[PDB]
Amino acid sequence: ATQGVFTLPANTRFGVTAFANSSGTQTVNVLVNNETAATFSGQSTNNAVIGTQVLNSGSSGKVQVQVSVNGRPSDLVSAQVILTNELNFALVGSEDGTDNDYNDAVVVINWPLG
Amino acid sequence: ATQGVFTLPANTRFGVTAFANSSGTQTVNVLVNNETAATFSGQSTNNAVIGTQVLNSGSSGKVQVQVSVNGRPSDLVSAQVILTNELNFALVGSEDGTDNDYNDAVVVINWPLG
Amino acid sequence: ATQGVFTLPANTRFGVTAFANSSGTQTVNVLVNNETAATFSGQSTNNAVIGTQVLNSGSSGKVQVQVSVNGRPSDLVSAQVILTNELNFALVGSEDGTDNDYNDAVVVINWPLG
Amino acid sequence: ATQGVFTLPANTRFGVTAFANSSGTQTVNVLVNNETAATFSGQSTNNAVIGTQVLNSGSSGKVQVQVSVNGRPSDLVSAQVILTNELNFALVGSEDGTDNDYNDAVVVINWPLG
Ligand SMILES: C[C@@H]1O[C@H](NC(=O)c2ccc(-c3cccc(CN)c3)o2)[C@@H](O)[C@H](O)[C@@H]1O
Ligand SMILES: C[C@@H]1O[C@H](NC(=O)c2ccc3[nH]ccc3c2)[C@@H](O)[C@H](O)[C@@H]1O
Ligand SMILES: C[C@@H]1O[C@H](NC(=O)c2ccc3[nH]ccc3c2)[C@@H](O)[C@H](O)[C@@H]1O
Ligand SMILES: C[C@@H]1O[C@H](NC(=O)c2ccc3[nH]ccc3c2)[C@@H](O)[C@H](O)[C@@H]1O
Ligand SMILES: [Ca+2]
Ligand SMILES: [Ca+2]
Ligand SMILES: [Ca+2]
Ligand SMILES: [Ca+2]
Ligand SMILES: [Ca+2]
Ligand SMILES: [Ca+2]
Ligand SMILES: [Ca+2]
Ligand SMILES: [Ca+2]
Repeated sequence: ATQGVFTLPANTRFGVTAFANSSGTQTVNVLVNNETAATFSGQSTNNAVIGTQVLNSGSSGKVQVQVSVNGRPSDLVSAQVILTNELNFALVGSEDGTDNDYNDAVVVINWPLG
Repeated sequence: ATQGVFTLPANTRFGVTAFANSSGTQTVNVLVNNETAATFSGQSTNNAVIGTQVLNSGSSGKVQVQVSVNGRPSDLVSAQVILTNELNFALVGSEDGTDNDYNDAVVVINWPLG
Repeated sequence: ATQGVFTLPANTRFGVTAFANSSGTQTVNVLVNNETAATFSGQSTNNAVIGTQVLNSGSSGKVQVQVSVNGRPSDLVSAQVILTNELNFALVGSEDGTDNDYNDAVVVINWPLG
Repeated sequence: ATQGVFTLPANTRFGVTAFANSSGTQTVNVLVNNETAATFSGQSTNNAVIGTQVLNSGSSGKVQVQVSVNGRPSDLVSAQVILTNELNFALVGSEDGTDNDYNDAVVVINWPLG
């Protein structure tokens, strides 16, 4: 199944935050309407926040997270969870290796903001 | 029901990261084994990361998030989600007012690290 | 925070299914647009499926679950999770006593159908 | 990433329930310790329950859901959600075709029971 693709309400502000947990340099690209809107890179085995940003879902509401290491796309796992019918998290894990910890880059999208 | 309380595997590193979305300064306490292990304070209406840290679950595995604003405990909402039977997210939202956006302080706990 | 309330897409079929795990007789009411649309009852300590039904979310998409035992409202916990940006589960747990297993009545709402 | 695999505590009673939403006849196998512990089949486009059972996680704690149609394994999606640090849901969706609704067989695993 496709992973790392989320439909937000249109014209909604959201946060996106990436964490790194690998010997490999993570490249995290965040697309909105199929266009890169944020990019983060870094290497950490201590959960560094390699980037955080605030974006708007725009007219399409389409948000995609891609994770690659040195040009190689990592395997993605994702889901969306909603608490009290209001608070939204879109979650991504990624595996760049063989150990299957799926934490090599971890991306969390949150909304609403404000 | 109790919210903001999570049982992690014992003696395991985990990340904890807080965001603010409120006109009021947020005070986030992270307890491990019923004792303060980290404290974050900050103010934003645009999802600023007011703190991030790496902690150890220690012998109890017991992690509790509390959020207070001007000394009043905020109402919490929480859950844990596990992806590919491996990647763990413990999620917290908080409400300090009347609008019920539950994003006033948003707390994400992630494990494993590394 | 409010629990057991979910906004579904409007005018969409969904499944609602209740399970019992208590010595108490569970009564589960499912409201659509603030009116009772389904009522399930039963007693089991072995996860009986006391009811399952297909409903339509109607014009508001508002679905609410309430649980009671002998007229006493149970305390509810809930969340929604979405898999591969398509497959939706709205989940309810309920507590009628003092052990805090929150499984006394368990309700699962699923969509899409078909 | 692997999907439909869950680690339960050892020797834990759990509910598993399956629904069908396809023209294809679903076969759902639930493995415990890599051995078939329950098999369900049915066909519905209206979310009919095609199986429900109570099983034991046994010494391994290893639970796997497999879905096939006409001898062909369906593509799975899965996640685990924990409410109030106590109530567990292990959720499975499956796709047997080309529409990507991932509801062809929907499987819910819940614990604790009792
Ligand atoms: C921007 C909005 O900020 C709201 N919070 C408050 O308004 C708040 C936090 C503390 C206080 C506060 C303290 C002391 C005296 C007073 C009364 N003047 C008030 O107000 C959020 O709930 C909302 O979702 C929005 O993000
Ligand atoms: C420290 C360990 O790092 C592993 N990743 C690596 O070892 C790794 C992955 C991709 C790479 N591309 C270039 C060098 C390189 C190295 C991770 O997959 C593993 O989970 C763990 O975090
Ligand atoms: C077997 C146990 O049953 C408990 N519930 C009860 O024993 C219970 C709760 C409410 C009641 N109202 C009238 C009779 C009655 C009995 C549950 O709360 C507990 O989790 C466990 O399932
Ligand atoms: C009614 C529709 O049925 C679809 N499935 C099928 O039409 C389907 C899938 C696999 C099959 N193998 C043999 C016959 C056969 C038929 C489903 O994939 C689709 O989502 C929808 O529920
Ligand atoms: Ca890895
Ligand atoms: Ca790693
Ligand atoms: Ca608020
Ligand atoms: Ca707010
Ligand atoms: Ca109980
Ligand atoms: Ca019970
Ligand atoms: Ca299908
Ligand atoms: Ca289908």
